Amino acid sequence: ADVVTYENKKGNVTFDHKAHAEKLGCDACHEGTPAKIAIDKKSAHKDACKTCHKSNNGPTKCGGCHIK
Ligand code: HEC
Ligand code: HEC
Ligand code: HEC
Repeated sequence: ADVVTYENKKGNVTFDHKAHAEKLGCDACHEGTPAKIAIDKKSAHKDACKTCHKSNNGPTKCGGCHIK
């Protein structure tokens, strides 16, 4: 899709898949080939979502992703 969300317990995490794609390229997330990714709590918080954004914008605590 162009937008997805992980409907997680906290507050659903929107991700403008398309946006990230056209803004960045593809490489950004899908090096070899896309076959899903399945970015969970661990991945997301560790080194996927909540690593990239550091140098781009400052979501300090939360809210950045979880719409809650
Ligand atoms: C990181 C911010 C991403 C960018 C940039 C792109 N994609 Fe992506 N993609 C990403 C995630 C986290 C997911 C998985 C969602 C899940 O359910 O696990 C995906 C998924 C895809 C898929 C699979 C869709 C499906 O029906 O399962 C495809 C085919 C895909 N992505 C392709 C794709 C392309 C072509 C992009 C660059 C041009 C692109 N993605 C960017 C994360 C990210
Ligand atoms: C984007 C950079 C994020 C920010 C900002 C925060 N979180 Fe997050 N979180 C994110 C994703 C993509 C996911 C995936 C959902 C999953 O469970 O795999 C998560 C997940 C969590 C979870 C687990 C929720 C569940 O349903 O089990 C927790 C407990 C969580 N996140 C907490 C949390 C808090 C407290 C934040 C501020 C400190 C926060 N998240 C920010 C993406 C992002
Ligand atoms: C680094 C290449 C990125 C990865 C990997 C992820 N995101 Fe991202 N995100 C990135 C940028 C450059 C931006 C800002 C775009 C702009 O126009 O300036 C964003 C923005 C978001 C947003 C909005 C946050 C805001 O500042 O308003 C969301 C909701 C978001 N990103 C979610 C998200 C998730 C959950 C990711 C892991 C699956 C993720 N992003 C990865 C760059 C990058």
